[PDB]
Amino acid sequence: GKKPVKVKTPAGKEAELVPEKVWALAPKGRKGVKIGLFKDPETGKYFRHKLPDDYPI
DNA sequence: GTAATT
DNA sequence: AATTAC
Repeated sequence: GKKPVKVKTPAGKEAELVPEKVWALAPKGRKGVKIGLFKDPETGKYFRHKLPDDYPI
């Protein structure tokens, strides 16, 4: 989990954050998505957010 | 619901 | 429970 991602925080804001952890979330038979774990700087809360389909895992 | 992750 | 989207 290295390169920053443009994400929409729960607080409301657009923000360029670096995920703590990234991984692929896909069922058998389907493409699924890539997901990042992030900490909202506005609140310290944790939240998850889709990554672009070519974000490196 | 399913997939992983925490 | 949440993430996405099929």
